[PDB]
Amino acid sequence: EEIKGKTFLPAIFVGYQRSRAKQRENVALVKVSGIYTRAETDKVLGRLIAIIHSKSGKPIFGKICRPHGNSGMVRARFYTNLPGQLMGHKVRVFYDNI
Amino acid sequence: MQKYIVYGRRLPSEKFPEPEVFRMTIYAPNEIVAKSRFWYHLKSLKKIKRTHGEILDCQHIEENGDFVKNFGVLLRYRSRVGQHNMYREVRETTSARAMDKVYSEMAGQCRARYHDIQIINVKEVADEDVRREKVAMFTQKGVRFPHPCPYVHVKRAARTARFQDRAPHV
Amino acid sequence: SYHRFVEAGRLVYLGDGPDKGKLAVIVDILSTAAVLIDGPTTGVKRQVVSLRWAMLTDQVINISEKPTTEQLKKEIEASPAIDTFMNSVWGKKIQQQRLRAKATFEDMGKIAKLRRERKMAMKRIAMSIK
Amino acid sequence: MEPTLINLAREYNQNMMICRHCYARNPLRATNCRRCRGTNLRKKKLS
Amino acid sequence: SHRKFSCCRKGNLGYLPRKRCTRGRGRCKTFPPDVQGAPIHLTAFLGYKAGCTHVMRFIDHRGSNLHNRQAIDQATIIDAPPMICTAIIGYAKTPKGLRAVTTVWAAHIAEPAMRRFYRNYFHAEKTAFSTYMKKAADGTYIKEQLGRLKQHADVIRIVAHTQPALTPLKQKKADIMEIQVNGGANVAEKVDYAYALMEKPISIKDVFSVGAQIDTISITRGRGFEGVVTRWGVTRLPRKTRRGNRKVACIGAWHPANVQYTVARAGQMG
Amino acid sequence: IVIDCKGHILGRLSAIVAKELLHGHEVALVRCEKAIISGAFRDVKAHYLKKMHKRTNFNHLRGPFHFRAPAEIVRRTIRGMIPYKTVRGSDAMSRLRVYDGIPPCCARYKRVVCPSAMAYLCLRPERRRCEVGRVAHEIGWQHAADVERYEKRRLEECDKWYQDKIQIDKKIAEAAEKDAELQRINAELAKYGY
Amino acid sequence: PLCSSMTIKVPTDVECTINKRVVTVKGKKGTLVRDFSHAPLDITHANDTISVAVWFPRGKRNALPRTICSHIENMFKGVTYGFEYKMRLAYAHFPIAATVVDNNKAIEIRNFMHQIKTRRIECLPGVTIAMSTNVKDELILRGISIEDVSHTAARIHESLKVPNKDLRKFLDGCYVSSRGLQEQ
RNA sequence: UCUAAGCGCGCACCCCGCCUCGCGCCCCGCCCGGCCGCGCGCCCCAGCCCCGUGCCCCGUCGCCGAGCGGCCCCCGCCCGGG
RNA sequence: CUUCGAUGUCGGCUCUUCCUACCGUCCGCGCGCACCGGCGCGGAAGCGUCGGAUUGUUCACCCGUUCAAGGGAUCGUGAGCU
RNA sequence: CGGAACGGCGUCGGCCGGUCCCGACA
Repeated sequence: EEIKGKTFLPAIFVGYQRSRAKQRENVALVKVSGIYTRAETDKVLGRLIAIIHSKSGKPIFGKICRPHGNSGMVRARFYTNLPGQLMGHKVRVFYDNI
Repeated sequence: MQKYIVYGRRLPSEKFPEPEVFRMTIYAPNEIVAKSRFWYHLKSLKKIKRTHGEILDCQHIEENGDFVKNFGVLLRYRSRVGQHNMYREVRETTSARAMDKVYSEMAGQCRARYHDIQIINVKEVADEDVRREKVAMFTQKGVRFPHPCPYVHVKRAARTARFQDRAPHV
Repeated sequence: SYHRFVEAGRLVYLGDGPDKGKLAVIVDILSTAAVLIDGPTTGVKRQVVSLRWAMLTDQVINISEKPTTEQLKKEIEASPAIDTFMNSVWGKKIQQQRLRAKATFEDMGKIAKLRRERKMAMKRIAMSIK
Repeated sequence: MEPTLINLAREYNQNMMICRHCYARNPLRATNCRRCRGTNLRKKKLS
Repeated sequence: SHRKFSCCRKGNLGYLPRKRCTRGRGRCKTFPPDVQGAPIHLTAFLGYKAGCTHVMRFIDHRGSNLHNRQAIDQATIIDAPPMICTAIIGYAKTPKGLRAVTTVWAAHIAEPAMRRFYRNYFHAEKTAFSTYMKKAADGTYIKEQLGRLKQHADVIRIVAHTQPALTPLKQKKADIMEIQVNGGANVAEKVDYAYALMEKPISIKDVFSVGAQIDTISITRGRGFEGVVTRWGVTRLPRKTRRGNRKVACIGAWHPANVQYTVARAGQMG
Repeated sequence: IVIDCKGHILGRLSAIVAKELLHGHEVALVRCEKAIISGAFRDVKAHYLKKMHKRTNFNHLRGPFHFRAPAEIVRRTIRGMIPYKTVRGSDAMSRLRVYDGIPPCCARYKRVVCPSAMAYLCLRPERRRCEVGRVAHEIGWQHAADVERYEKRRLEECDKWYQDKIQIDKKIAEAAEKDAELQRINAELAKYGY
Repeated sequence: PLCSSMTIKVPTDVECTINKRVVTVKGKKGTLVRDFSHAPLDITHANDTISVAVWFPRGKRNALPRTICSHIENMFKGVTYGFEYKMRLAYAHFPIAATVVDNNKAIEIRNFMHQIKTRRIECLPGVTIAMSTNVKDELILRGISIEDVSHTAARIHESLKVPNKDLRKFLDGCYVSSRGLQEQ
């Protein structure tokens, strides 16, 4: 595929950023593993992250924007908001720039 | 928290041509809180309120932090039933931290917040006259005790994400 | 409590707090709750730290009464414990920690690739010896 | 009817104390009955 | 209000649900205790019920009303067709109760026993056990499989085909009732007793000693969907009653607004 | 991932496990008849027997079912912290597998123990803690002895196995003088430090 | 910094080894090991004196050290001499009849208020009962360790209980008397 | 000194067995096939015995074979009598 | 406060569940506890708490018995009855 | 552990006091 040659560091798409009442699907929360402090989520800020859309067989990419929390979770948005079935799948931060 | 010293005078009138400068030392988190305490004391003790007086100056003093000293504090407090007098002795390097310890212990055990306690007097006493028994043990030449909580050295819990191959040994 | 007791001069590793990782000599036992620490060599400015932060290290350095700073530096320099702790395994893991500290995103890409190579080799050695 | 033995048995039985709130046997010199914690109420009965 | 005068909830609740028994006929469910080191004996047998009698007996019961006096008692005769061991079954004590290990059938399954597998015998394939009969009967597969049962399973049982032809029942299809060797000195001794009995007739006289007490388990007689008056023993409501006297007056109170499990209602009485 | 629930507070561990099931990692808890519930036994038993008393009064079957065995206790505990009604939750609860002892698939899986949820560390001495097994045979699990019979077996065989593994494991690093040496300087001690 | 210690010195005859919290004590009568892992104690031995040394004493932690040093003393006293907690059966109109059964490890007591049932007491591990010719109706319970033999005594007084009637008049029963250390 | 540790006992109550139901599950019989995964020391925290690590790559290039585990497949009535 | 475009309305019958501030039984202690009785507690809802005369009776009374505690459930229970 | 008058050698503290190295009839 377009990106079958980037090694990547694992990450898990936990859920849409959502208050106990309102839900915003315009943002998505990726908990990048290997990150346990908010300050260290800066080392990954702005990188391409791709989800393996089960139905398409094609990766829907997206980019990290801002740290979301003290624990280390980061907010990122994608080319089209994730369907919701894809929730809990594996998202990959590509180690390589492209 | 910062051990300010506050100087103030009553506003000058014709009948009392000059007031007397009255100085108090108030331990408070920030200078603005400190001035409220300097006036509340001078209202109860010398019948002069804030509107009728000008705070001449507020002065932050920073003590030496390099050496440990045994601080005894006399602190009046308010319980649900009423007012009581107390003497709590703590050991801390700077009089601000000794005050901090008193305001977390008398607030932690005696459930009175800063606003209800009037510090009758803070003093640094020598080892020979220390009265409370807790300051008495660590007053010794060499005090050897095992670590109180070696258990708390498991802060690695978040790092390991609770997936360590074997249980840690303390 | 059979060894490694909080006392005067025990070299300690401040696990948590703005000083993370730094190893400093304990100077005065302020209270059972909190103990004075000051490491002239490892640039830990003297401060009172809660005992919880300190992680006791077996090496204990001889100290004079209430050394403050000027005396402590000469004592730290004279004591062989500061070098010896690093020589022991926890000291070398402490040093491995120092290297893992300056992590860069690009570096992680070089590390993960090397890590996969070790894992694949481990199955290969396992295949070789039955 | 026995002599020295009925004295030992009395110590095991007649000798003791009973707190009114707890209604339970307590040691002879105890300040407070274990069940009726802290009460001073006490008494024993005899033949 | 409340119950006013106090009565009892008629009918033991343990026996609920009162339904047509799904099991084909009486099933053991629980077998007597093992008691290792006991005389090696078999625990159970299957029979078919027959008519009752009126036997007269002498009661030597010390300190009794009828001590040393003639009395008559009532007994039910049961035909005991002699059974034949058709197979040995093992059970291993396991975290989930009993899980079975290596059941072994006999070299030749009995002709009535074969009939059990098929719903009809004449109009059927009759192919069951075809591989097994060829597989065994050389006395090798039987021996190794029995050895597996002895090594990995503590509890041993005898599958027994009962013969229906000897009795007047038109069943004609053997029923299989499991029996358990109990009291064997060690696991090995029980299996060897069963193998000797493999394909061998056992009569009840061997299974149950005279004058012992035994338990009778059977699908009880029924009368069809019955009214509450017999199904649960509720008292008949007063003669003058619209919609009929025979029925429970109130099936629940308003606040527990549903019918409670214990409330009496019509059900299969048998 | 397989967790030796020996020594982990049923409560502390169950929180950490629900989050990973919601993160789709599929975790199986083994030795879950060895969880320590905090509190005295004569008291941690009362609150459970209260939760076996609460049963629907119209028909006990329609209302809450209560599971006496320890494996289904640590599943019911972790169920409260999973949206089981929702389909995200239904898959997550399914992903969890609970085994008392280590009977089949888990007998060979690598085992990870959580330090944060570990009871020995988590509670102060003198808190008083009861193993789920002591509660289990008290509320009504009849196979506690039928679990001791499998668990004792596994350890005895494992000990001979460990002795055998010692030899093969020693032979592993005797031959670690090959490419494994080159990648180590290149990574482990290259200041990468990993 | 605070600690509670009650240094107890091992007698020259007795030998004790403390591994973890478990202490093996041997002397003349026999070897008794007690598990003391029920509490925090730095039970360091050393020298010729065991030390209990509890650390950071809170309210309960002050009690543990003395109790576990008094207990360790009971282990030493028991191995050199043994505690002979003897008892005396007391009867009124109906005399109590006692029989040693299993080679001095068991007792059967009957005719307590002419009660048809015969009471049976089995001795705990490490104790033996003996009928005594020294006094009428005196039973001697002799044991290696106090906990094992004293607890035998607790069962005997309890087994012989008058069911009803006021205890002061109806005082029939066996009762422990001398707690002295002499017979094994 | 009845409790603080430790320990003996102890309610027509409770819980369990026995007893009624049973989702599922299992061993054989018929049949004997298909399919997926690759991962094991234990014990103990007041001896914690040299600790305070490790993994951190499930496609990322891993999937052979075995050994271990799982998954799947089955298996009529009508018709008479009770 | 809720129901007047109506929640059928006292008791009895009948039937199920609960509650405990326990009347007898079960349990250990206390007494002005010799015994037998009686009494005072604390745990305990497993079980029993009836048959009748008069009145619609909820009561109330009386007679007898293996001596007989109170209550709740829309004053439980009218497309269950009367 | 909705909630009192009362109790609690339960546990950490404080206040006002007397003793006792003429070591708490020897």
